[PDB]
Amino acid sequence: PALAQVAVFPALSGQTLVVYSSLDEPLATPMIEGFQKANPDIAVHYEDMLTGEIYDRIVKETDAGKKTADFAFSSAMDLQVKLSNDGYAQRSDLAMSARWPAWANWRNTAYALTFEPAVFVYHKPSFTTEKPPATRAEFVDYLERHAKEVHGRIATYDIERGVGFLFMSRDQEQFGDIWSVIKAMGAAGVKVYSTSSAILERVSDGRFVLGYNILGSYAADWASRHPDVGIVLPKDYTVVMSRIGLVPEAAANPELGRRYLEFFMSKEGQTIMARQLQIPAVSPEVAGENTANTMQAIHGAQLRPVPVSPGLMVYLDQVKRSRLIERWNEALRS
Ligand SMILES: [Mg+2]
Repeated sequence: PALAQVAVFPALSGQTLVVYSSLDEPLATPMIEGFQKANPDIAVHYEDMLTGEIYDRIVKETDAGKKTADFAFSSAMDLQVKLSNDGYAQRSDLAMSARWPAWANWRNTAYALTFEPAVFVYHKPSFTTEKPPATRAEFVDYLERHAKEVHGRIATYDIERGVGFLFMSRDQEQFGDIWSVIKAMGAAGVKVYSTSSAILERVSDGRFVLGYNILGSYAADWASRHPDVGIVLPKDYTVVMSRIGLVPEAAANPELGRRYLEFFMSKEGQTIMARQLQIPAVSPEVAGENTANTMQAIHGAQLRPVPVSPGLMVYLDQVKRSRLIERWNEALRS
């Protein structure tokens, strides 16, 4: 089945915006509240769903001649650019469009809105006589040196079930020998999940000792409430994604969709992300440590972000996508 956690926010004043988003609802709530305070006559129908489902649903609904979401917001950058390339989005010519960083804008249609790293997470109580691995080489070595302790107690994204796939496809482009890492994880009996939150809950209470390619923003959110979750930005390289927002062609209320997009692009909206949600901002109007500018300044070539402006060519086609997934299953089982 196709799943969604739906949350409906009535107009503050006493028109409903429909959002399909992969941003976990509790972290989304401050953005929703900010939008609603700015727009007291707008109800918000927020559907929290997997990135692959955002894609599938928009394609299915649009193809069916039906209406679809007014705003699609997804960490599966490739699937968002594909929708936009195949005619499932519509152009949004807005206030901040021309000044939006060029890398973060495909044809005033798909906009990259955040700057979020894929990180290691660890159970702090489990790393008391040795510090956790900080590179992929160290990760593999740790797994080997602690074969029995780690076995079935590490986790990563099930790339078959979209941000996981993105991160793997980027790992393959940096790291020639990513497959040694995948193989090592399979020998350690790696468990795979569709969400960072599932992995974070299990690392938090020590069921798992390590997670790989976890969303750093979510990890920082967890760690702020659960002191036993530690985070390592990998020192060999750190893949960075950006959540992409667009207004579907078949939006019932494209105007409300564009309003929400404008809010997400605004100084106010981007400051809520940076300052409240531990999601680093892309807006050239926002200063501070939780920004793409400062992160690039501090970390440099360690960071491996993904550009939007070249379009679909940056990303793997459907058949190569399928091939990479069967290779990944092949490595985890070898
Ligand atoms: Mg999510």
